[PDB]
Amino acid sequence: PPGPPGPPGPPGPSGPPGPPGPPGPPG
Amino acid sequence: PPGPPGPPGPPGPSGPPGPPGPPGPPG
Amino acid sequence: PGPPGPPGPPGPSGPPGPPGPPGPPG
Repeated sequence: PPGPPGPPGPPGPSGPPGPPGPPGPPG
Repeated sequence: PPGPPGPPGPPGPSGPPGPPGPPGPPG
Repeated sequence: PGPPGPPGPPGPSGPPGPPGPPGPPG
């Protein structure tokens, strides 16, 4: 018979960068 | 005999977006 | 000798991305 399934793969890539922060306050 | 284990699985999903950046500098 | 087992399952999700850049100036 076939062997058992292999183990899980490695973790995936890092996610994308977050968005820019909010504007600084007006002068 | 049972065969050997299978190969490792594929890489997982990409991770989630990062957090927003900090506020910009004041005007 | 038996055949190999199937591939394993997908791995974990990757870690979060880096923070975004600072926002625009006021």
